[PDB]
Amino acid sequence: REVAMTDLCPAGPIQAVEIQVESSSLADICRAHHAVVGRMQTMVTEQATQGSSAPDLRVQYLRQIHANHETLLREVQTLRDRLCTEDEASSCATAQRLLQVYRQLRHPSLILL
Amino acid sequence: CTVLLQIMERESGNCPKDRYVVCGRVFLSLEDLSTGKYLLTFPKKKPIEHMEDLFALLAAFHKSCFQITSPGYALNSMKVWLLEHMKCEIIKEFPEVYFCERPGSFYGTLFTWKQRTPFEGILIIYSRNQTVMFQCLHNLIRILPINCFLKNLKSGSENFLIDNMAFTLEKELVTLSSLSSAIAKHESNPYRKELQREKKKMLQTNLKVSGALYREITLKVAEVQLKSDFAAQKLSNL
Amino acid sequence: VGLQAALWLSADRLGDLALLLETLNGSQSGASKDLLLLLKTWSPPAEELDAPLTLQDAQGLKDVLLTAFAYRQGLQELITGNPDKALSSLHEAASGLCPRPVLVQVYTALGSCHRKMGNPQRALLYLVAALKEGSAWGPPLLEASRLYQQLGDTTAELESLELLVEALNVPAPQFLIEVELLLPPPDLASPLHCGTQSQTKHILASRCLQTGRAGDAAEHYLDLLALLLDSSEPRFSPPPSPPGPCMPEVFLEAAVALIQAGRAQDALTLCEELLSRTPLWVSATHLLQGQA
Amino acid sequence: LCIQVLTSSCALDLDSACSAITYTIPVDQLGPGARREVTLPLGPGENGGLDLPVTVSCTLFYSLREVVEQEGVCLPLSRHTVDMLQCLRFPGLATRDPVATFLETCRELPPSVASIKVSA
Amino acid sequence: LLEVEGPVIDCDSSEAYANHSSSFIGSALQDQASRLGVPVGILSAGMVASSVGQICTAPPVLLTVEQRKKLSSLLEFAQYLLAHSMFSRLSFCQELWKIQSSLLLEAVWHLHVQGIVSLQELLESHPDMHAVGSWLFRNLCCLCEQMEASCQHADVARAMLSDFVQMFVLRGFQMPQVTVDVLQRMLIFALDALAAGVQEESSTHKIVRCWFGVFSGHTLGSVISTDPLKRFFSHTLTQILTHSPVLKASDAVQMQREWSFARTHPLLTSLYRRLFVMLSAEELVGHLQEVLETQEVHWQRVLSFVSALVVCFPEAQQLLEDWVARL
Repeated sequence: REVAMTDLCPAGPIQAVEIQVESSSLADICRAHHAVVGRMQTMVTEQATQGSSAPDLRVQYLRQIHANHETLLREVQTLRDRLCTEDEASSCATAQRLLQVYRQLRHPSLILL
Repeated sequence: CTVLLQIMERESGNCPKDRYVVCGRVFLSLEDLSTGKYLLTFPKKKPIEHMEDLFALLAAFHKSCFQITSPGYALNSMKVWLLEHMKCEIIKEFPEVYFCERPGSFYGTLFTWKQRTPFEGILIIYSRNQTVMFQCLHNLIRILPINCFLKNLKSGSENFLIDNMAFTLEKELVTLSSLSSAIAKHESNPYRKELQREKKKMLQTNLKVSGALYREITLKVAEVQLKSDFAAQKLSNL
Repeated sequence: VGLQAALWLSADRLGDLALLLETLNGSQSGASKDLLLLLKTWSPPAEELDAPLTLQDAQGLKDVLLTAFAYRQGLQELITGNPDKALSSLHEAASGLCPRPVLVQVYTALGSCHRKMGNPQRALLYLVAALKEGSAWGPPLLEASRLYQQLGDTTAELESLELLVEALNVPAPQFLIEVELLLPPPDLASPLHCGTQSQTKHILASRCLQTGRAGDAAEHYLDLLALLLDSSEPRFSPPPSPPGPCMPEVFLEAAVALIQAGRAQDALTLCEELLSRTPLWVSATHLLQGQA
Repeated sequence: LCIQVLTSSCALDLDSACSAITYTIPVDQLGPGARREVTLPLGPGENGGLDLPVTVSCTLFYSLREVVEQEGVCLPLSRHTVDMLQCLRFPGLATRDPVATFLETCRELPPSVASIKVSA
Repeated sequence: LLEVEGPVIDCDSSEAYANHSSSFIGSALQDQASRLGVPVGILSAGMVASSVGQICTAPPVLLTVEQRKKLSSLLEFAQYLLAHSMFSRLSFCQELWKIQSSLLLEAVWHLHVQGIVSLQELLESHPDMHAVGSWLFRNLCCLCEQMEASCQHADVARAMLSDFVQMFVLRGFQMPQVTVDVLQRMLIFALDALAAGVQEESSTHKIVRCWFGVFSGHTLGSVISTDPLKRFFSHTLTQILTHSPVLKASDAVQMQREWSFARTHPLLTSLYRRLFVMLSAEELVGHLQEVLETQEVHWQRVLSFVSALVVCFPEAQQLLEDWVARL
C-alpha cells in the first residue's frame, strides 16, 4: 500500500510503501516479519552502494518515538527484576505481557529511509 | 564411513568461518557384530560401566520433555515413582539420570528429573518407542496429585523462554533509544542586543537529523528485530 | 489401621498408637518407642490388586499420617522449648505430602525455631517463603513482629502489625481423609495462633503507646473502640477477651493516649461517658479527668 | 555432496531431539553441462509444526583415498534459507498435537498485524 | 555468612584469588546462593555494591587513575550478570544507599551511562528524600568547585553535570519534587552568594559561575525540547524575584546608583542575558507585569533586571512605558 507520511521528513515524505501482514497466529506474524525484514536488510546494504542519500528527518517525531520507547523499556526492566527475585512468577501473564510489548513495536517496525 | 564434523557460526552474517574436521573413520562388519563388541542388547548388559552405552541410548531413543506443576500440593512423589514403582538405578558418573530396571515394557527407559520450586519440576523420558512414552505417562498421572498439570515442551521451558524473550526486548529497546541519543548529539552538532542576537543564532534549534546515521541505527535495530521474532515464535506457540 | 491411627492421632492416644504399630510390624521393633520410625517402617502390603473400590488406600493414608504427626511433633517440641528437635520433624512435614497450607505453617514454624535459636536472617527467609506461597499470611507477619521486637526495630514491628490488621479482613473439602483433619486447633502459645482484629488492633495500639507515638496509638484506639461499641448492624467483632484487659482499662488507656496527643476535651468526654455507663478505675478516671 | 538442513537455531535450556539432519550423496561422472537433482523433506513429520527459518547448506568433499592427522577436504558451495515467504501457498489464486490431546484426556479474538514502511 | 556458614567479597566466592573469569565468578555466586538459600541476584548486587565501596574508599568527587580501571572492569562484569539474569536492580540501589558515603557522583554517573541503573532509579529508591537532597547539594557544590583544576577533568565534570541537569529539567517539568527542590536550592545558594555578601572570586563564585555555565542552554537546549525548558526558565525567573524580599524600603531610591549596570555583578548580568536568550521579549514584559502585580518583590534584582532588560531587547522602551502607563 502506497502511503505519504508528512511528519517523518521536513519537506515531503517520499510517497513511501507499506507491507502489511494480517493473520490469526502471532507466531506466523513473527515468521513473516522475520522474512520481510531479512529482505529489507539485504537491499539497504546492497543500496548503500548507489547511496540514495536518505533525507534528513524532523525531531519532534524522534522525541515522540523516544518517550514511547523509554516507558516500555523500564516496564520490561522491572519485569526482569521481578523474575530475578521470584516476586511475581515466571509462569504466565508475563508471557502475555511481553507478547503485547512485542505487538506494540511490530506494527510500524522500521520505517526505512 | 568417514565422520565429518561441520561447524557454522551464526553471529557473523558474512558466512565467514565454516570450519570442518574429519574426526575419524568407522569400520563395521558382520564379523564384528557377531562377537558383540559394539551391540547393545538388553538384559544382560544392564550394569553400564562404559558410558558410550549410555550416550548411545540417549541418542537413538525417542526423547520427550514434560513439565509438571502441582499448584495446590507439593512434589515429592517423583523420586519415589522413579526409585520404587519404576525401580531405577541412578548412574554414578551422571546422577541426574535414572535407568529403569522394571522387567516388563518399561525396561531400558531412561528418565531425568530436574526440580525447580518444589511445586514445579521437569521430566525427560528417553523411550524406545512412543507407546512406551504413553505407558509411562499413564502410570505417572495415576500416581500424582489431583490438580497436576503435565505439559509437553516442544522448544524449552517457559521459564527459559521468558528470559530469552525479555532479554531480546531489552536489547531492542536499548537500541531504539540509542537511536534518539546519538541523534540528539548530532542535532547538537546595542552591545547587549548584539550579544542577544549572537546567542539566539547559537541556540537556533536543530529541527533536522542526519539520514545516514538514522540508517546505521535502523540496520543495528533490524538485527535485533530478527532476534526477538525468533524469541517470540518460540513463546507464542507455548 | 490407617483409620484407627487417624482417630488416635486426632484424640492424642500416641501410647496406644505406637503399641499397635509395634504389634503390627515385628516386635523386634520393640525399643523403637519413636512413632516416626514405626510409621515409616509400616509397609502396606500390595499394589492393591483387582479388588472392590475404595475412596482411599493405605499409602494415601500413611502419607497423611506422617506429615500430620511430624507437624504435631514439631510444634510440641517448639512450645516445650527444644527448637533443635523441631527442625528435623518440621522438615519431615514438608518432605512429604503437604497441601500448601500445611507448607505455609511449616515455614512460619521454622521462622519461629530460628528466631528462638538467634538466627533472624535465616528466619526471615522462611517467613518470606510463607508469604509468597500462602493465601493466609497473618501468622508470618505476626512472627515478624515478634522478631523485630527481639531486635529493636520498632517502627518496622509496628508496620508489620499494621499489615497484619489489613490482612485479617481478607478471607474446598474432599471425600477423602485430608491432612487438615488430623491437625489440631492451634494453642494460644504457638506461633500459628493469630487472634481477631480487635485483639490485634489493641496489640498494635498498646505496642505503639509503649513506644511513644501517642497520636497514632490513640487513633488506633478509637478505631478499635468503635468496632466494639458502634457495631450493631454487621457481624459482631470478637471480645479482646477475658484473659486480656477488660473494657474500663481500655477506656483508660484510650484517654491517656488522647491526653498525650493533646485531645483533653475528647478524653473528658470519654471519662464522662464511662461514668454514665457506670473503683480503682474511677479514682483513675478522676485523675485523667484532672490532667485533662 | 554433503547437504545439511539445520532447523531453528539459538541453543535452548533443553537440547532438542534433532538439532540437524544431514544427507550425503556421491557424485559420479557428473561432467560438464550435466545436472543432478535431490529432493529433501523439510516439513512436519511430528506434531504438524514447522519452525522457520530453516537453512539448507550444500558442500563438496574430496577424498584422497578413494582413487587408490585426518585426510580430506571440504569446499563450501551454497547456502539457502527457507523463510515463510517461500512457504506460503495461495490456494484460491490457482493438527492439535497428539501428546497434548493425550494429556488433556487422561487428566479430564482479534487479527494480529505487522507492518513496515519503505522509501519509494 | 556468619549464621549459615561458620565463623562478603569476591575473594570469598572465587576462593582465594584462583582466577578472574566472569563465568567462573558467576558459577561461584550461584553455588554460594545455593548454600545460603538467598536468590542469586541479591548476592550479586550486594557483592558489587561492597566492591564499589572498597574501590571508592581505597585512595573530592571524581576519581581518575586506576579506580576507573577497577570500576569499568567490575561494571563490564555487572553487564554480563544482567544479561544472564543474575542482578536485581532495586536490591542493588538499596545496598548502595546503605553505603551512601563511600560512593562518588562519578561512580553513579558511570552506573547510569554504562546502563546498570539510572540516576532516576537511584534517587527514586532512597527512603529519606531529604538525605538525597543534601547528598546531591554537597556533591554538586564540590563539583562546581572542581572543573577548574584542569581542562581535562573539566570535560568529564561538565559531561556529568550537563547529564544531571538534563535529567532534572526533563523529569521535573514534563519524585520530581526532589528535582525541583534541588534546583531551587541551587538558585537560593547562588542568590545568597551574590546579593548577600562578598566573594573575592576565590570560592563559591566559581560555583555560581559553573552553575550558570551549565544553565546556559546550548549544551542543554539542543537535547531538551523547549516546551518544558521554557517553564523551567520562567519558574527560575519567578524564584529569583520572590526569595528574600528584604530592603522592601519604599525609600530605595539612592540605592539605584549602586544597582547601576556596571556595579551589578557580571554573573547576575550574564544570567539575566541568558534567561533573555532562551525566552522572547514581549512575553517576558507581559509576564513581568503580571508577576510584579501579583506578589511581593526583592527590588535589587528587579531594578538591575530592568537595567539590563531595556538595553538588551531590541527597542522595547515603548513597551516598557506601555505597562508603566497602564500601572
